[PDB]
Amino acid sequence: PLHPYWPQHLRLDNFVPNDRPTWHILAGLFSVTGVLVVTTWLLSGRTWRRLSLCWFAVCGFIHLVIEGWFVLYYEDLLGDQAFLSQLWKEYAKGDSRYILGDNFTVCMETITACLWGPLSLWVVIAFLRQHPLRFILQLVVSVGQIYGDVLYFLTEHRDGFQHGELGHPLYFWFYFVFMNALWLVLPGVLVLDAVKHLTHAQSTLD
Amino acid sequence: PLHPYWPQHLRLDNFVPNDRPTWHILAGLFSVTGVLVVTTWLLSGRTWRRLSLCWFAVCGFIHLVIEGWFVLYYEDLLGDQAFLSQLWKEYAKGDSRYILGDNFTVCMETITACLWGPLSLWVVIAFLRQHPLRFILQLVVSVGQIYGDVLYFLTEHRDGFQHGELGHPLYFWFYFVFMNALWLVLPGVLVLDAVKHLTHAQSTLD
Ligand SMILES: CCN(CC)CCO[C@H]1CC[C@@]2(C)C(=CC[C@@H]3[C@@H]2CC[C@]2(C)C(=O)CC[C@@H]32)C1
Ligand SMILES: CCN(CC)CCO[C@H]1CC[C@@]2(C)C(=CC[C@@H]3[C@@H]2CC[C@]2(C)C(=O)CC[C@@H]32)C1
Repeated sequence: PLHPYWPQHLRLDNFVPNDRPTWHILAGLFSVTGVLVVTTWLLSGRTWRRLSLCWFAVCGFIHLVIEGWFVLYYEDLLGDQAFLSQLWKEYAKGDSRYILGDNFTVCMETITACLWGPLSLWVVIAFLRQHPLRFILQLVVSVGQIYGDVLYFLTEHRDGFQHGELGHPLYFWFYFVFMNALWLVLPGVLVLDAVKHLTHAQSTLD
Repeated sequence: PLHPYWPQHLRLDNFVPNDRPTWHILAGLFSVTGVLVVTTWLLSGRTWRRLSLCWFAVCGFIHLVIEGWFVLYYEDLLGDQAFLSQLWKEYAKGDSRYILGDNFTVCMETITACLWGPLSLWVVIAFLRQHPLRFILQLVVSVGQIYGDVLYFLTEHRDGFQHGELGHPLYFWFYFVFMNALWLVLPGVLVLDAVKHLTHAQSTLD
């Protein structure tokens, strides 16, 4: 095959295999995410909700930098761009169609980068002073994430999983199903959390 | 041309124009919506927030009946079905591609039928103080509606408004821009409402 993307009849000109190996991307992401998690842990310290703050920092980073990189630089598809573009080519080696610049993928991603990145960072920043809007922002960001991800799954399901090889453990099960299921489940828990707290605050008013 | 739908290269066999004229559909929906608004006003009696309740009842009605009708019967869309199917063909004469059964559109519509419809009825029920959840549900539903509508507009914009004639007063400006813009403007205002109240309720933390 000329390319690993599973709709193998795709004739992808301007396609260049990336010079940096995947372990480069893994090391870079692990290090940067560790730095963010540690720094946010310290800022929160100076119990679980501090972990949620670290989660929101990671989310803001992913939405703003990575997904923003996708929204800005499709369809470039040349590994001469940073390990962000190399990362996107690897994930597109996974199930989803991040090479074609699909209308929905670009639109959904632009919304999450422009809004949920900034709003997640606002969740963590304004959470450090226990501000009334905090549970509202946590709920809004988690609803937007759950909604975008549900549309993501629904669209690729009705498309018959055309994009990306089916059943594959790494590319389909870990990349497509698991991580996205994280953005389904974890903000779901956060939704339940924020709802319980906002309900308690609302019940007091009499 | 054999059909009025504007991607004029569309070769739509199995297309049958419905025998009922557009005034049939417009009168039917206008009357049923009047019935709903009046009955909901009476139920609220038994100021502005009562109008918001009537709005949410109308929203639940549209999401459940009309958009679920589309979600179930977006495949055949032959006017030999009730004035709902002809209603969808009439709207599809406008910009959007509700005849092709676009992969993205149905998915989005499914969500609004399955979630924002029932949740709107829960909003109107819970507003008579049956639960603190009334404002939370209002915020969740309005955020979801705004997200669906923004994705709708963005997706049709990147497509260059291919679907549906540009500039057309009735089909583009009234159907596509104006009506949908309601689900842009009104729930946005409603979000502000809940925020003002929810922030004040969260202000209770002392
Ligand atoms: C969050 C938005 N959702 C839809 C809502 C789209 C998915 O966003 C992806 C963003 C990149 C990233 C983290 C993904 C999982 C596996 C990672 C991949 C980055 C590159 C990695 C590190 C490798 O070299 C092997 C494992 C790969 C998730
Ligand atoms: C919020 C969801 N958004 C997508 C994000 C889709 C909006 O749902 C559509 C539901 C049918 C309806 C109301 C539409 C505009 C013009 C209406 C049309 C129905 C038939 C009408 C009444 C006529 O006979 C003349 C005016 C026509 C809006």
